[PDB]
Amino acid sequence: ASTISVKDENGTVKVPKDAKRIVVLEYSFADALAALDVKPVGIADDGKKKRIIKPVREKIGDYTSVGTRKQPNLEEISKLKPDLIIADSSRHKGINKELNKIAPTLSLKSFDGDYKQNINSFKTIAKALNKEKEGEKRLAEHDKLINKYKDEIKFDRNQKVLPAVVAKAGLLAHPNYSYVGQFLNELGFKNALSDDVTKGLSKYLKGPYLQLDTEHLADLNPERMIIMTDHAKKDSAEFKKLQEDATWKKLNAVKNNRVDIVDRDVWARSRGLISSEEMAKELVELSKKEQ
Ligand SMILES: O=C(O)C[C@@](O)(CC(=O)NCCC[C@@H](NC(=O)C[C@@](O)(CC(=O)O)C(=O)O)C(=O)O)C(=O)O
Ligand SMILES: [Fe+3]
Repeated sequence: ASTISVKDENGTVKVPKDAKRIVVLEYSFADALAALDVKPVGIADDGKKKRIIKPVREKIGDYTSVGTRKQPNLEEISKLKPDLIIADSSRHKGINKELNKIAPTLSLKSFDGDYKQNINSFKTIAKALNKEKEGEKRLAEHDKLINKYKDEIKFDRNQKVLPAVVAKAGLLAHPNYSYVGQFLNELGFKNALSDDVTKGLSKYLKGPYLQLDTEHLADLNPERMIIMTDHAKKDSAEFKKLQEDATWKKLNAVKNNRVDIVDRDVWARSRGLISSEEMAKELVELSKKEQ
């Protein structure tokens, strides 16, 4: 019974050459398999089918939920009798021993990976499935599309951008080395959170993100903000108090109509080829709206 050796975040994994039925524990891995014409048999979808971005969700069709990404249901994983499990190298360290009793398990970056690392995980998945050629073709198409959208995005790249989610009193900002920050850099944007800026705000770190109160937002005063919220809504209680705040109203991005509220599932959680294409496409559209 022969195998393909690949490297994951824990070292070598021997993936059976007959691996066809695969459980995935992050959204990006579901996107990877859909791109390769493989339908996962189980997905940790948080009990929320709509968190799987629509084109991916529609290509995959029916699957079995294995619960939350934080705490996947190992009983449900075991019941599926998968050939292979694809787990997140940050979220799933604690369950790794248990997963490997169920099936060969790949531990790959998603949750703590940037844009290029999530691309690296896709390549590892393609190799593991004996679909290296198909993966190369798909990535060439992806890169061509991203570059086409880059060229179609009309925004002035000298307007520095702050990507963030809403938290506490202020914003929880994604710095320049995050998934979203790096993807914005790939599209030619300049992150307002430069290395020096982030260094001078580091006492505000909460894990990899920076907690910015309105005082610190005012000091940074980015020309442009991209605010990722559930359902791309702007009327949540947290966001409301922020939007009604006096320092908020004086911000350059606010005064000049350069704050865009975008979908958190697509922009922050998906981390796939389709979702990044959609994020770039959305920036094109936003840039072409009446000035
Ligand atoms: O989930 C992702 O893949 C990406 C990302 O974590 C990126 C991000 O910016 N996170 C900031 C979260 C701050 C927010 N917390 C939550 O909502 C919890 C959680 O994040 C948990 C999870 O993921 O285990 C959740 O999704 O339910 C709070 O307490 O204010 C995200 O959720 O956007
Ligand atoms: Fe999250």
